[PDB]
Amino acid sequence: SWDKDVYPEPPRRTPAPSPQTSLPNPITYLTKAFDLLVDRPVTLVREFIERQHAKNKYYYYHREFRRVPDITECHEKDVLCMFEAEMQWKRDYKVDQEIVNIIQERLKACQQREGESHRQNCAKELQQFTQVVKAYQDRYHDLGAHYSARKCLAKQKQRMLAERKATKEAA
Amino acid sequence: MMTGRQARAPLQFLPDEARSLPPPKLTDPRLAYIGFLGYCSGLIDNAIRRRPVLSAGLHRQFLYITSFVFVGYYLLKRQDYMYAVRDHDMFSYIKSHPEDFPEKDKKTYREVFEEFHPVR
Repeated sequence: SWDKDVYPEPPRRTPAPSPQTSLPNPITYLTKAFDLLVDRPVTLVREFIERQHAKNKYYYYHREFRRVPDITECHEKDVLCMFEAEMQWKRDYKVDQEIVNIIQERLKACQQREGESHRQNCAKELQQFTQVVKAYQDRYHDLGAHYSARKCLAKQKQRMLAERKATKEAA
Repeated sequence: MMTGRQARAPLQFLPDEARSLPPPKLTDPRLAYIGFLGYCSGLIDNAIRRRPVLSAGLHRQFLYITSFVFVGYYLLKRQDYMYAVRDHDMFSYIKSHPEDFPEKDKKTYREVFEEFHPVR
């Protein structure tokens, strides 16, 4: 299964069925027929498949990457270190793209789960989405199709220069 | 460019210093290509005289291949000799004149400044 801390969900609160009439609803009868004719053979087949899988067990692992020095401590026109720095930067870039994807999935899940009170009950998810979108836009936007670590470093240097200059104007 | 280098030992195909270099291997890709050229020339010789191309004149094709491989081996040996001479002269001239080739201060990217041109 998945991890509930990365993908949060509130505990559900299901009301009890308290009917006010005498006509039997077909939903309960159809549900009982559903666990009779459908759920039992499906669960039996899954139990057999799980037994066959428990007969032969093997594992796989999540690949771990150690930290290589980045482009800020790389000599210019020294491809041996810049290649590793650029590979690390591209791996980080893909990881951040999936992080923003996770936050978008959280926001959509919150909206669908809350339904008609989504614009009040999903303030925290919207704030998290705004924060991660702002940081992604300040980190990776307007680079082009030929993006590299040097362009990102130049953009960050220009942003810090602008921030320092704007601080100096208002000091 | 190298006219003054081979001016004290003239008309030498392969000088004594060429014996200090490793000779090309007999399984060299360039030697195989030159042998393939010789075989193609043998096939053309068969073709333009109205002969069976893959059948007639096996001894002639073998002589074509052998002569091409011989000439190509000697030419390759001369080529590697002259490239080695070029490299030796280049390194000697760099070593003899240190003031014309100063070592550059190789800065990292935390000190250098590159202008950012946004694409949008």
